[PDB]
Parts: sequence; C-alpha cells; structure tokens
Amino acid sequence: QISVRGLAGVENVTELKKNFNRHLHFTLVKDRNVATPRDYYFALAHTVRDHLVGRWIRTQQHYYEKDPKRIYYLSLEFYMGRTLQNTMVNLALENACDEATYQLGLDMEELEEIEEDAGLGNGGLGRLAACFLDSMATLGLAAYGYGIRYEFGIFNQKICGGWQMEEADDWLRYGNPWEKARPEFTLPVHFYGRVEHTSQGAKWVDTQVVLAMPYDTPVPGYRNNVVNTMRLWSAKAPNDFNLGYIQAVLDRNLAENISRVLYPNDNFFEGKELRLKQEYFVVAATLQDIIRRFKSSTNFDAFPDKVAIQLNDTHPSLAIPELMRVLVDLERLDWDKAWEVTVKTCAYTNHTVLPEALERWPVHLLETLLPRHLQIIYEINQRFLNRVAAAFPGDVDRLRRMSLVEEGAVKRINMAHLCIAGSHAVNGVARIHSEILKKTIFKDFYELEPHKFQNKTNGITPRRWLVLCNPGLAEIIAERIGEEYISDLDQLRKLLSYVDDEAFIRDVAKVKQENKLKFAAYLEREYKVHINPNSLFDVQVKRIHEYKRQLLNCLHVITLYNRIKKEPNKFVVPRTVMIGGKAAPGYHMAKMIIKLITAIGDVVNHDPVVGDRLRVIFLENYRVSLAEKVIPAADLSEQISTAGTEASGTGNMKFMLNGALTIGTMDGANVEMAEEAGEENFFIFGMRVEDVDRLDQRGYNAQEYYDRIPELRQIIEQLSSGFFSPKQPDLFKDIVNMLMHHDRFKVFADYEEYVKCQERVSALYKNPREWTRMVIRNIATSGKFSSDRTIAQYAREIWGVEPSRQRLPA
Ligand SMILES: OC[C@H]1O[C@@H](c2nc(-c3ccc4ccccc4c3)n[nH]2)[C@H](O)[C@@H](O)[C@@H]1O
Ligand SMILES: OC[C@H]1O[C@@H](c2nc(-c3ccc4ccccc4c3)n[nH]2)[C@H](O)[C@@H](O)[C@@H]1O
Ligand SMILES: *Cc1c(COP(=O)(O)O)cnc(C)c1O
Repeated sequence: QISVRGLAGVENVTELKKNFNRHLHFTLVKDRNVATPRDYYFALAHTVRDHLVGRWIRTQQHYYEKDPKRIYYLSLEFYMGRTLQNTMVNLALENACDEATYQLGLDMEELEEIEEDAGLGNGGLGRLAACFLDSMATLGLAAYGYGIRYEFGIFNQKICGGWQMEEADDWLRYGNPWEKARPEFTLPVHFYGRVEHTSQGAKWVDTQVVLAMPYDTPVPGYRNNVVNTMRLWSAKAPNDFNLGYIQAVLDRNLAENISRVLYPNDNFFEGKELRLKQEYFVVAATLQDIIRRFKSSTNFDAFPDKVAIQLNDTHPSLAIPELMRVLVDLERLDWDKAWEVTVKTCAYTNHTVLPEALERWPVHLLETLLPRHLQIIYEINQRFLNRVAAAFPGDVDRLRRMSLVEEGAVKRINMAHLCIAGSHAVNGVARIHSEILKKTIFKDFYELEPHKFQNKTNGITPRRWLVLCNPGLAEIIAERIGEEYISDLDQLRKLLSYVDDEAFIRDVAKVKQENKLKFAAYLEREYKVHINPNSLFDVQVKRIHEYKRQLLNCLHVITLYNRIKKEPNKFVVPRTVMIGGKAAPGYHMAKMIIKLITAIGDVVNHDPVVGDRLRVIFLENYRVSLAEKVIPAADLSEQISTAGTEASGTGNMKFMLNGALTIGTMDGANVEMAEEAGEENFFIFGMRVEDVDRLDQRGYNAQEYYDRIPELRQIIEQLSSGFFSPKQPDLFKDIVNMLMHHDRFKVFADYEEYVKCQERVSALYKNPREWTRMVIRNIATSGKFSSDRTIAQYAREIWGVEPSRQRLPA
C-alpha cells in the first residue's frame, strides 16, 4: 500500500504464507477450523521472529570476532510495549506481511491488537531505556540492555465509579514469543551472610544463594541487519533450597519473589527490602556476565577499553561497590588499581531533582543484606572525603554535605553521591536540568570535579514514534524528501521549504484529520464514548503527579465550563479535553486527582447547554500501545509542569513529531524544543525557574491569588461546596486544602497566564491554514529530539566509541 512500509515481492509473500501455515500447524498445534484471532497473531509472530534469528546469531558472532568495546546499559525498567510491528518495520517486512495475511483472509491490524504490551516500566525512564536500545542497534553499537524480567509489569488501570482500581498485569499468561530462555547461563547471586577477615583479604561467607536465569530478547536496528540483545534476569531457588519437606518446597517462593513485580512508583523513593534485593540481583548477575565476556576475549588494565557500564539513575548503583568487591576480593587487585578501573568503566545518568525521588538507603538494611558492600562503601567514602579535605581545607560543612553517609535519626547512604564519586561522567537529561544539577543539588561535586559533568538531552526513536504509529504522516513526508530521514531525523529541516506549499498544507491537515477520526472510532468501539472529531483535541497524557499539574489543566477546564454557562450563546472553539495516566497505588493525592477529573466529566459531559462544545474524557490504562494511538490524534500537547521539576520529558517530543502544537512552561526539554522551533511557534507561559526561586524566597501565599482572581475564587467555592460531588459535598476538601495551604507546585501562580495562553491557542485554531503552517514548523525542527542524536553523543562523549550506519550482510 504505502512506500515506507517496504516491498511486497511475490517470492517473499509466498514464503511468509507457507511459514505462517507451518507455524499454525506444527508450533501452535491448531487447524484453521478452530483457530482464533489469538492463534493467528501467534502464527504471525513466530513467522516474523524466524527472520530475526540468522541476523541475531550473526551479529553476536561478529562481536565475538571483532571484539569491539561493549556497552552495558543497566536499568531496572525497560518499557518496551509491543514488538510485532516494530520488528516488521525494522526488517522492512510490513507490506509483505500485510499482503501475506490479506491473501490468507486476515486483517493484520486486528492481529497486532492482540499482542500484550511488555510493560516493564513506569513511564518516561523505562521508555527512554527502550528508545535507547532501538537507537544503539540502529547505530551499530555492541550494546546490551540488562534488567529484570518481572512476572508482573505496571498494573492495568480500571476506573470504577471514577476511582482507580489496580489489576495485576499478567503479561506472560499466553507466552512471550519474543524471548528465549537461557537456563544454561544461570548464575548465582548472594545475600545476607557475614564478612570474615583472613590473612589473604576479606571473605563473604554464610550467604543465602538465589539463582539468576537469563531470558534474551532481540533488539533489531533499522534496516541494517544488526540484532542486539536485551538480557532480563529471573529469580530461581536452588534445588537444595530449604533442604518439613512440603513446606520447604513451598518456601521456594521467598527467593523467587525477587523478580515477581515491578515497583509502581514513578519519582517516589520507598526504602523496602524487596526493592533493594531487586537492585542487587540485577547488578550481581550482570557483572558476572560482563566479566565472563571480558575474560573470553589477568590484565584488568584494559577493562575500561573493552567495557562501558551506563547506570540508568541510581537504581543499579550497587554496580560500583560490586565491581570493587569482585576486583579486590576475588581477583585480588589492589584497591587503588580497582578504583581506577571502576571509575573509568562507570557512568551515571541522573533523571530527577525532586528530593523524595532520591535513593537514600538505611544503613541497617545494607548491613544485614549486603555486609561486604557496606564496608566497601565506607572505605570509598573515607578516601573520597580525604580528597575533599585536601582540596577545600577547613571546610567542614562541605565534608558533611558531600559525604556518602547521611547522619541523622537513621543513618542512610546517599546513592547519588556514591554514583558521582565512582563514575567518570555524570549527566542530566536536558540542558536546563544539567545546569540545575551544577548550580544546586550537586554544586559541591561540580566544584571538586567539573570535568565529570555533562548534558545529554533526551530523545525518542522515530521508528516507533513516527513510522510505526503515524504511517500517513511518514508517507507524505517521504513523498517530498525521501526515506533517509527515518535514520537521520535532522533531514526534516528540508520541510521548511514546504511551509507555503498549498498541497503539503492540505496533506498535513488531512493526515491529522484521519488520525482523529480513527481515534474517535476507537473510543466509541472499545469504551462506548462519543466525541466530536472537529473539536480541538487537547491532550495531557503522563503519569499522575502533583508536579505535572494535571490540576492546573482541571482549573482551566472548569473555567471554560463556567464561561460557557455564563454566556451560553457566545461562540467558543469546541474542545475535547483528554487526560490520562496512572497513579501510584499508595499516592492518595494522585488518586483524588483522577477522581476529580472523572467528576468534572460527569458534570460537563451531561450539561445540555454545553452541547458538544466541551467534552472531558479520562483515558483509562495509559500505556505505550495507547500512546501510539492518541499521540497521532492530538492537536494540543499539555506540558505544564512547574518550572524546574520535569527533568526532561519525552512525551513532549512525541507530540512535536506527530503534528501537535505545545502549550507549556519553560521546563525540561520544552526549553530546547521552543529554541529549535522558535518561540513564536510554541505556546509558552508561566514562571521561569528564576521566578519560582523569587516566589520561594518571599513565600508562596496561595490566598493572594484566590483574593485577586474572581474566576479562580468561583472554582474553589464550587469544589469546596460540592458542585462536582452532590452526594458527598466534602469529597474534594483534601484538594482544596492542599491548593490553599500546602502547594509545593504553585498551581495558582501560573493560572492567569495559562488561561490567557489557552485563549491564544483557541484563536489560532480558528484559522486552520495558519495552525497547520505552525505545525509544519514544529515537525520540521523536531530532528534534534531523535534518540539517534542522543546515543551518538553518549557514544562519542562518554563511552568512547564511534557509531556506524553501515549494514551487516543479510
Ligand atoms: O526459551 C524461552 C522460551 O522458549 C520457547 C522457545 N522460544 C524460542 C525462540 C526461538 C526464536 C526466537 C527468535 C527471536 C525471538 C525470541 C525467540 C525465541 N525457542 N523456544 C519455549 O516455547 C518457552 O516455554 C520458553 O520459556
Ligand atoms: O529521563 C527520562 C525521564 O525520567 C523521569 C524520571 N523517572 C524517575 C524515576 C523512575 C522510577 C523510580 C522508582 C524508584 C524511585 C525513584 C524513581 C524515579 N526519575 N526521573 C523524569 O521525570 C522525566 O523528566 C524524564 O524525561
Ligand atoms: C513517553 C511516555 C511517558 C513519558 O511521558 P512524559 O510526558 O515525558 O512524562 C510515559 N508513559 C508512556 C506510556 C510513554 O509512552
């Protein structure tokens, strides 16, 4: 059908049909008379997976022979989503498979909807790791993603009476055709025990053993025949474990619980023992694998030339003391030499400045679970603080501030400090965030070692986030500038020469319209909900957090409603306001925000005077597969965090690439997006970081805004009085009380500017041609936000390796 989906050659289509029928019979053990759509999905998945195998084996062979420097990306989260379409895109098989399945009497798009998301992450951090793997394969890097194979990923969200309910995400129920178990490469991981000091060094003894069994998933690059590996560890008990008899076998679950479930808190640290076990499990198993591979190339001097370890936040920070443990206790290197190797091998990426997100582990947990690691951390801390003392003599407060050990009611280890001390590079994830790190929370470290601190602005993969989810847009672009931009996104700048082209303008607008119709239909079909496809689609999708200010959006929505009720017969640009995202199960305020959004919808969506001029929809169970549907349909992207709180954002970039305009604060990567596109082509409002600091200095008083803004006062009175909850008048008291007395994120402070900016949005939307021209200016300048650009910068500036676009032989 469409060009970017590749060729449907008669030979290929014939071979796909043959192999589809073979898998249906031999693999699935079904015949066509009792096969269901799910069986058909699996037969297609197995058929496509067969095309990965040769390339996967040949890629890994090639790395063994060439022995390039290896990049190990350690993360507790990989938010992969679905694999079938991505695989077809990257192998150029989409049109051929579409043709093959069509000839068999099947609709391939229907089969694609059967696949479960692999939801092994919470949101942005997990999804960044997934984009990065795609980019590393596309750039020919010898890269490995290492993590945990959670049996249960991020929970499925149901909304019941407007309240979030959680259900386990049993993603493996029907099998995962995209992994290969590798029980033969199972490795031991040690916990508890004690340290005994011999003549010949320390020894960690009397430990409990848990086995780490790897499952390997292929990661194909874009049309280059490179297939890299994501290796995820699963926890298994040893066979003598606990070995009355029956209970001993049942108690194997104690050990196997390590890989059972993803912790579902985004940007909130909870110091639980099970989480610490997960963190050590991934690190200990991964490092044995790294060392094995290095020895199969005595002399650890060359280790940093052959290995890079990238720590995705502090979650895998135990890699630093574990590497020291292995080098010092087992390989018997002297400390100083081991430390040199460690520093040169490890690099750390920070993703947040919110204090409650920082990992600070109680010393008593480490003492019990990882006694040798605690000893090593103390020794690291003493040597590091000796350096600080020599550089800043007499500055005793600096010593207290920079220590890895935090004193207090309970002593804790600051894992960010450990990562900075033990890494040769530390980066933030957008320019403003990297600047904040140097000016505020890591100022002392930057003064000691300025050379360590870098920026690497985040990005997204244009395979998943343009070609896959928005083929219509990819096609009209390829018609003008060819296909090369899919792996070199800077080529989208060529589209600026089409901003006055009447045909292009019409086609861009047509593609958006078709995406909106398709999404509106998806809504009715699978959620019995009915929306006006000519309305402006105003979308805020992301995890629910106070810092992301879904509440500020709610205040604007109520303002619009109240203004309509005040002048019903006045024209206003029709809107469909869609808000979606998951709340962490124990985050009460986030759960109340979801309830408020559904409560607003209950009133607004059923007021006859409003008609179809304003609809408010809560999008249930937001996840990667839903993002792939809603983002291409959006007109307006809400990126409205308080300045200084969103480290980067990546949803922002997805919307920009897909033809939405952005309303946002000067926060995270929004700053760089507006710089690339031009401020005139962005809807910027609100306090800058400097304004927030000024307000904090004189003291934020929400009452002032309530007193001076009558439209705001009216909304608070509606909330307090029970307008949005007739049967439970005081339901939203916690929200009102937070807004008035304890709002860390200054919602009222940005309200007036936000409402005014939203009026400018509405005014531009009334002029379709100028709206679309501004869209083209956004799409055309989105190239910087490719994760290929991001990964090339990590490669050159941190890992010391050169990317390659050269194809391996098929
Ligand atoms: O080994 C992992 C899984 O192995 C399946 C199996 N999987 C494969 C396989 C074969 C080829 C593959 C190519 C890329 C995608 C992953 C791939 C997986 N061969 N055997 C078994 O049916 C399942 O119970 C088991 O958990
Ligand atoms: O860099 C990718 C994204 O990382 C998000 C992020 N996610 C987390 C995160 C994610 C998971 C966590 C679980 C344990 C405790 C703290 C946790 C913190 N920190 N930062 C940022 O909010 C976003 O701006 C950023 O775009
Ligand atoms: C991109 C993405 C995120 C990150 O969105 P932000 O708006 O940057 O927080 C979260 N969840 C999913 C499913 C995503 O695809």
